[PDB]
Amino acid sequence: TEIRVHQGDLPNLDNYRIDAVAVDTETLGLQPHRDRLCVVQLSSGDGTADVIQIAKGQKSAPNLVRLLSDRDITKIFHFGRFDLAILAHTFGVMPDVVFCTKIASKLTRTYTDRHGLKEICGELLNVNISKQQQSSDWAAETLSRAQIEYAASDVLYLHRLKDIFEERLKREERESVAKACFQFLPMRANLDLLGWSEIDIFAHS
Amino acid sequence: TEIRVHQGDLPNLDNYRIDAVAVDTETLGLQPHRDRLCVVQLSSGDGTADVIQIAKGQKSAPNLVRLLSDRDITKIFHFGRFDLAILAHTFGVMPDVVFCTKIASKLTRTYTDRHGLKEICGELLNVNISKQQQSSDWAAETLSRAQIEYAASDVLYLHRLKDIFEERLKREERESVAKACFQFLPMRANLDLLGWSEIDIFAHS
Amino acid sequence: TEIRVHQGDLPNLDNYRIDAVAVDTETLGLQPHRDRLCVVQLSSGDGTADVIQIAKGQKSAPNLVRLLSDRDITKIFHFGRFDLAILAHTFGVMPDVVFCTKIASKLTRTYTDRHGLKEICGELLNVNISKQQQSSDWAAETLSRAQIEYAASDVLYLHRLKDIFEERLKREERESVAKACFQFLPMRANLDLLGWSEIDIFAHS
Amino acid sequence: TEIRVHQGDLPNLDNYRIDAVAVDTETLGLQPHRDRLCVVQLSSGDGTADVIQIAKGQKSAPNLVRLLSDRDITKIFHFGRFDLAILAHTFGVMPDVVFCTKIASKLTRTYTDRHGLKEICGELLNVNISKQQQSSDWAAETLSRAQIEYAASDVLYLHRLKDIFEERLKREERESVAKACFQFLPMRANLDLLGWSEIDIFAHS
Amino acid sequence: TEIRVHQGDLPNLDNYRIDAVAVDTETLGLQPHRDRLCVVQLSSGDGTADVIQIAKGQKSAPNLVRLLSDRDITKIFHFGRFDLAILAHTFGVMPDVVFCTKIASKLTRTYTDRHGLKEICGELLNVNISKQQQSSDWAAETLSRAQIEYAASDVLYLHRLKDIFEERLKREERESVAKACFQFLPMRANLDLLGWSEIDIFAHS
Amino acid sequence: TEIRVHQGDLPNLDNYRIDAVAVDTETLGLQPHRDRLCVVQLSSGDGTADVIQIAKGQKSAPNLVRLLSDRDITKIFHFGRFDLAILAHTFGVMPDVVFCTKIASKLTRTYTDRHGLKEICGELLNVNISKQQQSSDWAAETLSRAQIEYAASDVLYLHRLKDIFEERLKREERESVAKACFQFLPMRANLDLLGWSEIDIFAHS
Amino acid sequence: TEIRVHQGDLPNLDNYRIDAVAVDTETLGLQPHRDRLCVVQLSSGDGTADVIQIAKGQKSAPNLVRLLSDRDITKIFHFGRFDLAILAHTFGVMPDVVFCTKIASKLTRTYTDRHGLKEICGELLNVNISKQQQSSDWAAETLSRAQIEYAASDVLYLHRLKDIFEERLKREERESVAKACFQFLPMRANLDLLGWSEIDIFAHS
Amino acid sequence: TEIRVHQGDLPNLDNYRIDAVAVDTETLGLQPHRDRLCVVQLSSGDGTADVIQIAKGQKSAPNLVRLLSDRDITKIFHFGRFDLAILAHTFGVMPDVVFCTKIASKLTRTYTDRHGLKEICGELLNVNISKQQQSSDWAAETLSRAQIEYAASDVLYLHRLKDIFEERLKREERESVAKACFQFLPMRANLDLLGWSEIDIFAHS
Repeated sequence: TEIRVHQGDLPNLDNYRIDAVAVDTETLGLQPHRDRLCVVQLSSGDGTADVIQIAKGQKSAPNLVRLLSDRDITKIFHFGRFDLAILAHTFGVMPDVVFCTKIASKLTRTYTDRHGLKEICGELLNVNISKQQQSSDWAAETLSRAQIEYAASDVLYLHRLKDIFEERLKREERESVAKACFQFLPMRANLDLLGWSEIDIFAHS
Repeated sequence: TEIRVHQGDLPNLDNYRIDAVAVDTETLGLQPHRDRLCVVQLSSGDGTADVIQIAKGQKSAPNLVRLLSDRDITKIFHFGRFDLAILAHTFGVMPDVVFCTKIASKLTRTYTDRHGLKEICGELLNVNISKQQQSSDWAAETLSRAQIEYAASDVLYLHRLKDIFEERLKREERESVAKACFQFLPMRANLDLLGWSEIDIFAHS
Repeated sequence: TEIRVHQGDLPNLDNYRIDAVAVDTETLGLQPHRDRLCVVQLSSGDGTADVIQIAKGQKSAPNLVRLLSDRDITKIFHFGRFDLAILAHTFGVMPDVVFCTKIASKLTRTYTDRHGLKEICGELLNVNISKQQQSSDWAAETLSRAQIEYAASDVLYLHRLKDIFEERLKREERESVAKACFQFLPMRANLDLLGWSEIDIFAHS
Repeated sequence: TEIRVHQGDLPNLDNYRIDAVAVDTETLGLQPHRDRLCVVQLSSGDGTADVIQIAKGQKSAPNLVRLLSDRDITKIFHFGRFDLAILAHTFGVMPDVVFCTKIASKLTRTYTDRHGLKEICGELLNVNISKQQQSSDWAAETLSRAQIEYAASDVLYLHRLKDIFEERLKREERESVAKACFQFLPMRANLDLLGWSEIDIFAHS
Repeated sequence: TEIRVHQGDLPNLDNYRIDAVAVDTETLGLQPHRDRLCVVQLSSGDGTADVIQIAKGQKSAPNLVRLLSDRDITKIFHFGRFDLAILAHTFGVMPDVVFCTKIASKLTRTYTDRHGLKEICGELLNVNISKQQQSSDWAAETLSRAQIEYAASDVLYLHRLKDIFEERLKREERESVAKACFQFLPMRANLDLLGWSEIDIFAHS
Repeated sequence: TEIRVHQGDLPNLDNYRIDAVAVDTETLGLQPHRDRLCVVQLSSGDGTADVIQIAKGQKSAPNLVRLLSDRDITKIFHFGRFDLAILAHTFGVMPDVVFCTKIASKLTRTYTDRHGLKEICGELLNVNISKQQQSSDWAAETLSRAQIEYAASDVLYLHRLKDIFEERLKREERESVAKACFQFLPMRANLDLLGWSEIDIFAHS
Repeated sequence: TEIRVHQGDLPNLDNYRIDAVAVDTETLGLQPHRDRLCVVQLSSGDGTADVIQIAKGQKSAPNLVRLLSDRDITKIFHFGRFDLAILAHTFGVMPDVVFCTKIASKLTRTYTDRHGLKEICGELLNVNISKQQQSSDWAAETLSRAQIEYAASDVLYLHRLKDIFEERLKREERESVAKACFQFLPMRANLDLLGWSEIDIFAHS
Repeated sequence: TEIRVHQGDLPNLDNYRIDAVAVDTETLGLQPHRDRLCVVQLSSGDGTADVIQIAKGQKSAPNLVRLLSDRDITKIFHFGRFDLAILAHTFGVMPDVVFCTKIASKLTRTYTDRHGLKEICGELLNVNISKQQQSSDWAAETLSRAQIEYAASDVLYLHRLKDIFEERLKREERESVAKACFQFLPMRANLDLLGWSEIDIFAHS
């Protein structure tokens, strides 16, 4: 698999004149106010991925942010609630046309309680993603080959999953439910940034 | 307080040519598939309320449902997640222009964890609502005077609360957050009806 | 209220030529193998009750047991699961025609989670039963007047509750459900005696 | 093992002129109101099984339902509480002559807390059933061979288990307990359908 | 009530030529290695009590310790597990002839789960002990009158309770059980001092 | 009690040429990044208090901050962990000479688990502080008299408590422990601001 | 390993003229009132064991009970709390000279929380006992060879463990603690039989 | 790896004229008042370690304690909270210049919740430490070779970890936070010895 690694930003958008882009991030942790964005991964849905190393304190990534802002391109995430939050916190732009494979899984794979990406990829595509056990320093100046391949594996399959989940949503007649959930997801991420990250805002208590 | 009690439906909408109506319901319990709708309460925001007794098996209430469907009239609820669900389950129409005082409380009264209607009314209006201790059979053919007065007390103050909460949302710059939450709330209620009532669809686990 | 106190057994069944008898017990505790039966209370549903003091080691009560065995007389309990167990353990006869006001409450009073006798009597009859706070030695040779009146208060109202609950079960169309639950209740009590008292035999886990 | 796969219904009952039939189901999930019935499995207790694919929205299966309604044929389930519920919800007929291997296990295998079918089959028959790890889409138009073999494995052994459990129940003198539990089990399933699925109706709290 | 307050020790044992003495302590807290003994209370079972203030660092109290060591005198405690530990830690002598009203309560008052001294005194003697709400500095050089009266109230009734509990233990045939528990109690307290205070040494896990 | 209310800052430090000042704050909630500082209260330890209303977005309070920065003046807090965090977040200055009455209580009042200010004031001074039940909008442009008196009551007694706690710490020989805890407390508050507010940094897990 | 299997009782005590005998039991479960004794295992501490099959309803085993009653022979158990209870319930004789390897482990192996027999044997003797995974019907008329070998493995090592634990108890100066615990253990088992099996009789709550 | 084993103390400090020494301990358990110190391990950071066996009741180790007291030498621990406590309890000297790799991990490895030494060594150095499964008697007169090698493995890598953690702390600008935590750590250990081992002294509750 060809994986192109960049520092700071894409050189151009020549590879991303497409209707949907798979997006994932890596960070120093789960708390956007403390743990900085370190890597952004992109895929056109083909056998190739782009891995963009983000520098400490970097405030701008014009080509990437241009992609994130383009309303004609659906951004595909797995658990986009986090990625949307960290992207908006880092670059100041909240994507508003999104698809999340975890929400889709929760709306269609009702026969299981395991909705992680590994199980979804195994069941839906019979593709085995091997997830590294040890954790690592994603802020390292030079990423290892194993890190680069792991980071790319998280975006290589989101297009195929989106196609299958759209088929399942049509079959079970939940398309409008999913559309409304995806439409609200950016606001849920913003609520996380504003300080309600531990609160289900719709719960009775 | 004048409380007009009706069977089945409003006689007409002469008292409800207004921009916002306060709405509440009473039922036989928390599970819409098992526990039928028994009472609907309405208020124009003046010192009067309408209390509509709903018959067992009643499928239609044309004047009430006409009010619920009118997109030019905001329906004010406290914890509308439930009322929207039971109304849609009973009459087949989901309101789509709503305001919920509990979400507004969670977005503005950040200095407390008590968001029930009694505490909100006490703090914001210095009005003491006394909530009956014993529970009762809301399906009784004839409601008692105490029941009627209790049922009316749940709608008499929602307009004043909405005004105050709108002031607080403007002050703390959370108007667009609240608008998005209210816009999603009917879908959250529909999700409850479809079988996800115990699931936070946006949670990681 | 006339309360007749007896030692060991009823003198005869002259007061119990009726279709249903209210029954309750008092013991030294919740574990029938350790905590002996001390008092049995009976009512014809009129303003009078019979309170029968049971001696330590007593194995027989022929008139009482004759009443308990009579299939033409429904025995009314509140939470009969316990009373049936202790009666069968003490006298060797398991009643098989029973009505339980707690099961009926759980099948009809779906708008509350409080199913104790005090709350039921308060809501359904507006009768205030005052339940003694201190506990006492029901094995005392001579019961106090306060003890006798408290013991009688537990049977004085079960007939009126049964009538109301039967009305509610008919209204909500749950008569056959209740009948099947009451038909199984003696076996549930026997299961308690055999060693499954802490196990829901129908649960998945 | 010969496994015959059918769409909608058995062609006839020529293979089921027997005293007991093993029954299992597969669905889209644990909630009968949301998750439709997808597969029904049957066995005569011989080395063969029938696997019936049920179509979306299918309301009738006359030969299967005729079998389910025949009071002279005992239906053997493992955890029939669920299967009875989904069968009654889908086809409108509640079987009333049943045997459940999980209740029997809880009444006889008192030396363990593991009552799943795999452990029971391993202990009682020394037969290793391998249970697929990944979950799958039982609503797929064409089931895979692995799915068909897995589905059949759930009914192939219930007759042998019933014979052994009947021996154990006789040995430990619990036959009447089991008979009463099996007699009540269809009502427990109906209670699940009516809205008490999360409630132990016999518990004190 | 006459309460004699002493510093360090009894002047003599003229008032304690008796078969049983009621004993209680007060300390700076629940951890004997950190929280020093501040007060010791004694009663002959008559209407009078002795309250002995213990100085910081005091290692000896010859008359008191002589009383504690006398095998012909039963020491009555309520929850002696603690008092025995703190007494042995402070003065180096573990009493070995003891009676504990809490163990006796747990062995006889099987109809309740509330075994504190206030509830026991209320039920068994109809005597109301009022327990101060605020806590206080028992190490103060001069105890207040309210403190002295509260401290005395903890020993004034233990003789009457012991008499009643002995009657109950005889009635329910648990005398040898209680005797063995009381015989082991000093070792349980020693185990607490040695480092097993949070461990039930007889539990499976 | 004279309570002087100011907007933004003290006019001068003429009343605060002293060795120790009692400090408390009020905010819109428990999360400094979301919930702004609304009120600061100060006391010289005399019968008077200063209540300073802080404006939204206010970044500077030179006289107050001069007081907070003066190393010759001990700042007395109750649960200073929070107040230090919100003060440093709002004005950018972390006090480094502090005394906390809650840590002192935990180090000396070892005979209780209730360390709130109300219980401490009740026990140590026999002064009854009445804490308002309803919560309120501390960001209101004009505070009510009840709010002002409540806010002042939180600082009026900290000097007397500090004197008593210093006596207790000397008596129990814990002065160096307390000094080290107070010396570390500002870093604990900074850790809260940096993102470890839910983590005990010294715990094993 | 020679394992002699008997029905009902030892033929004689020719092999048990010794100072200590290792004892274990097997039953149908953890509840002595429901789950009958099925097997008793004995060892002289040599490489041989005796396995005695106990018949249903058997009330007497004179040679075995003679051994159990002999005060000159210490009975070694692992978790004797259970075995003592089931032996006394079945044959009516409570041994009163016992040693328990689990209590000894809890008193000496303070560096671990795993006190099961497998871990103890592994650590102290470097002997690997393999514990069967599947459970089985110990009431079977004929035990399998695997069952017999497993049952014997539970007694073959208790003598060696007792020797090591006695060395450890002497080294850490806990001999009198252990002696008192072992002296109380039969009463703890009796308390289990009387109805306090779920209660720590010495706990504060 | 050369591991030198000593009884009681180092012969001299010829190998420890260095700026930092890695320190670890082994004991009989987690409670310093009950469980004695058995082994002390030291390393200069080279490929060699010193393992010092401590005798029961040993009160002095002049060369070791001289090393522990030398303010010019940083003592490196992993979870020094425990080691500092046991060292101070045993020899009476509390080190006051320390570095803890667990606190450093919690301050830098924010992308994981696993902070044990094995995971840290695996991630940061790609060195596999194999941790024995069975526990053992560290008080044995003669330690086994496996024990000696295991004990040495706990100190061989702390220097390399300290270097990496110092790099990470500089990179993420947390040096002053770590310095303050390390400065407070000896007082936290002393608090453990004084009786607050189960209390987070800085928590609100």
